[PDB]
Amino acid sequence: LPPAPRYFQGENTAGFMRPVRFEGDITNLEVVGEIPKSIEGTFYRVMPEPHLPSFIPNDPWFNGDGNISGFYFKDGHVDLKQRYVRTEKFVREAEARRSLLGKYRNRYTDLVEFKIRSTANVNIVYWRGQLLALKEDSPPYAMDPETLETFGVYDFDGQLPSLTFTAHPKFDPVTREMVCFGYEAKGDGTRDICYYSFGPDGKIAETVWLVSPVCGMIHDFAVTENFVIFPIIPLVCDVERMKQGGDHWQWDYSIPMYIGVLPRRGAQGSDVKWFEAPHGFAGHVANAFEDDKGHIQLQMAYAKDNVFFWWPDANGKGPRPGEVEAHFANFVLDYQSDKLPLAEPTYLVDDDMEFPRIDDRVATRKHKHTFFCIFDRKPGVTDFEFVMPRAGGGAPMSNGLAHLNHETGDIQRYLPGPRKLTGECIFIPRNSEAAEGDGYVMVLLANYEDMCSELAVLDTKDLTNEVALIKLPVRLRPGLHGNWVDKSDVDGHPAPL
Amino acid sequence: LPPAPRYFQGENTAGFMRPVRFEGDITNLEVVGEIPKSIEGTFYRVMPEPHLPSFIPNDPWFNGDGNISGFYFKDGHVDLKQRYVRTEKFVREAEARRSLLGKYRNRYTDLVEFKIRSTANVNIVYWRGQLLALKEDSPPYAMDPETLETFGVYDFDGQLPSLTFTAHPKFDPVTREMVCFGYEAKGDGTRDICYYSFGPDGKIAETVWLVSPVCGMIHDFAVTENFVIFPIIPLVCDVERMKQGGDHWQWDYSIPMYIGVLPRRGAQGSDVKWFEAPHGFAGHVANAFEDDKGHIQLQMAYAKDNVFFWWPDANGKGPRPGEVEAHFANFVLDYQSDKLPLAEPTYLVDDDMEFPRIDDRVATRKHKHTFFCIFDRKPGVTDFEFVMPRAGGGAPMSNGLAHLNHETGDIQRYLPGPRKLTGECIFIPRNSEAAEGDGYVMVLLANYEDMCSELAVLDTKDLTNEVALIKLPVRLRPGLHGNWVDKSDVDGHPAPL
Ligand SMILES: [Cl-]
Ligand SMILES: [Cl-]
Ligand SMILES: [Fe+2]
Ligand SMILES: [Fe+2]
Repeated sequence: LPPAPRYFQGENTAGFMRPVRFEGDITNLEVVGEIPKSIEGTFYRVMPEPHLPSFIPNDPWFNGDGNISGFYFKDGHVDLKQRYVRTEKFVREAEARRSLLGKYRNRYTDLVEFKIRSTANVNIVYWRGQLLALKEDSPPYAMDPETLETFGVYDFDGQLPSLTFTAHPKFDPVTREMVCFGYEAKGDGTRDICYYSFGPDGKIAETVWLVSPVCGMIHDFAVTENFVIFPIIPLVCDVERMKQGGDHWQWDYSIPMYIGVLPRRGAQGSDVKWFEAPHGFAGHVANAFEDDKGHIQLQMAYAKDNVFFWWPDANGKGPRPGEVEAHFANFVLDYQSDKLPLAEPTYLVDDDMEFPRIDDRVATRKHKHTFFCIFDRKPGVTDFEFVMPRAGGGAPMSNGLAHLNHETGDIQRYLPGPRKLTGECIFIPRNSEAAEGDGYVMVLLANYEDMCSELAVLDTKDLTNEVALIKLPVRLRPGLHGNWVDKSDVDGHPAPL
Repeated sequence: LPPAPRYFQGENTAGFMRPVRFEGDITNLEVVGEIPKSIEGTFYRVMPEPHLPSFIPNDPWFNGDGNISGFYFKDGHVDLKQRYVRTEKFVREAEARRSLLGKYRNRYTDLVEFKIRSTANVNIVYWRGQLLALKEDSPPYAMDPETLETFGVYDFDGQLPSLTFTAHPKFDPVTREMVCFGYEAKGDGTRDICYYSFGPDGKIAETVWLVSPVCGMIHDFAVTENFVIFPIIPLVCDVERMKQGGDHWQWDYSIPMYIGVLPRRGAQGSDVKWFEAPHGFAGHVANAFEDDKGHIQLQMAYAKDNVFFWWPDANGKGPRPGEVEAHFANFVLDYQSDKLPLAEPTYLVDDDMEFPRIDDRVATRKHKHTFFCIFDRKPGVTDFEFVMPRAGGGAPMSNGLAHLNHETGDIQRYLPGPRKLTGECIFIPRNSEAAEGDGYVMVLLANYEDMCSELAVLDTKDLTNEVALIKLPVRLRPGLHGNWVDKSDVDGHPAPL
């Protein structure tokens, strides 16, 4: 077999990116300032964190074993519980004490045959008393919200119709449905999209099979009262390339950014309309809604080039690190229109941004608040001379949060400081009676000065000021998505506005 | 109640001394070099590590909750398990989410009444299939060697005759007895010493009550074939001072360093002879043995002033930090002599030293190898300009290990580097046929450059060279004592030579 390294090497595991790989508990975290005593619930987040050194040199960040953090809040006290998802990969590599899974989404490079290749490392959501650890090439892994025990690969009582489950399901705050899909839904390189939903009782509702015009990456999607929307990243899969040891994904400069629109209820596959947006990168969806005219307003991060630059086109053509900016775009779609080409979107702010969150009490409906990561290159905001040598590589950089009020157009910016970077934030309603976007924001900080992580608590009344700074004595590696589960919500999801 | 701080403050919890307070697992630790594949067993060590900020300002290092590390070795792979001892203090403070136990060994400063005040933070030994977590003011806490679960306070099947159990019991490699004592054995300020032993079947053998000439600290003791030896540190307890909120311990410049000698088997309390060594500090015992003439050779660290300078005399007189050196002393004692005063000891090396270990296969018998911590002020050995600002306070410093061959007088020195310090080492016999002092030495390093801990593996053939350096991504706070439990030893202790 290819030799197993016994320590981490390369930029993707250097400095703040060095795996810690700890599982367990740190109770009664140190707090500077004061955590509001009324906050009760759990912040769950997932990070890719390789458990064993890869036999693949410069293995991408996206290929690391999913490690779940829970921050349990009550009466102004907070405890950390941390545990790896027991994926097939994790368990078999732990048994062998060496890496066995090969390149990102390329089973032809694996040293043994895997049934499930999930690292379960992208999102961690709450559904019917379980956590679901998500990776878009796989079904979810079900976990205990209290102990972070892994129950195992989850098939929704045998109802899961798809080999794949999106990392970005939407929770309808009115119907209490989980709205889902999977792409490559019949295996590697398939153009099959399976759109499916679960009612609050756990019974499957929608199941529609449709066909993508290309085998393109559909990372995120949008849900409105009457439509589901599938934006396709112009990364394209060729299985014959994979069989020769090549990348699952390859940029295609020659195709539009396709945006599929399907009726949400009772549709057949042929009802999808593949609208054609100007060529670009489909970032994360903030939210979508139908306006008075019945037009879909799709608000999402949008770049004009390949954000995933490490997967360039067939001729190795693509941007360099830190070159590509994504902007907060609004696309207008009319399902009734027979005109497939779409106009350039309007932009809601100027900031280089990503990781948009809304008040999920208005998810699938008109929202007027968005919280998002920003990356400001303006001199002094980040001390790059100090941070870059300590940062390692492979992960996106955010040096603040912004709150956009969509009605007033007012923007507040949180800057943690010149030697700190942020992850994706969560929003917490102040209480069950709170107005949209009124309450608390939490975000994990990388402190390059201490080489420690911190959890910031902000009040939406003034996003510039930390109400509390929770000081971890370890690093939590830069991660991906996370969610708030409020103690006052019996089903784990907030009540509609 | 006195207010509970919500973050650590003061020098004793700054820099490398900042509590981490993690419990759980890090498997498959990163290794530079190669762990010898034949090493099979577990290195257990204990550190004081406050679980909650103290309401006592500048609480000494010795007062922190005991946290147990196990390093489990097999086939050149190593896993860390880490867990706090569930002392009465730990459990009640965890339930309250605040500190309740007050000053070191002063129950009159506690915010609630404790039955047991142990932090179980000084030593961690193996006895008849359990770990015993030791603190000289208390009985042991019994723990599971595999899971580090705490069973609870241990009374040896109801046989424990003493309120107190030394942190330095001796294991007779021939008789397989655990030889023990406790001082202040009938409560705070009592001069009662209880000498007691357990046979390998767990049955109590010796129990002798004797009387100390002063209520002095007896931290360590020595055992030979026919004698047990009690060196008294001139720190003295006055319970009336403690009732007013004063220190348990106060230096007395006016007394000798008493060295009690008692027949090991069948003695009465009145058989003890209190020899009087020149005034000084009784450090850790390397080992004691009877020579041809039946004279006790007692080899131990010995200083001429108060090493525990934070507990000065009645007028606040004593040394400053880093002023007092301890030296590797040999005392000669003849139980038959009626002459109480003892000559100044001979010194085996010139190094400022402590934490002596021998090959425990010759414990209580003639030894010819000692491994010990050294602190070398020779310019360049430690980069003090870099280290001191990052070190915090309250813990002793060691910047190397030395191996003394007692026959040849040859000394090898291990220097981890100018920005690293060491803990107490362990010795591992190469195999059951190995000569005395032949095998492996392990020692935990504090790396002030990375602010991480490392576990060094040395071969006794050349102590100057690391065979392996195990790289922890977290800090293990400077700790106290530790022990090797070899897989090849059914009772957890090595076979006699
Ligand atoms: Cl599990
Ligand atoms: Cl326990
Ligand atoms: Fe995502
Ligand atoms: Fe000791």
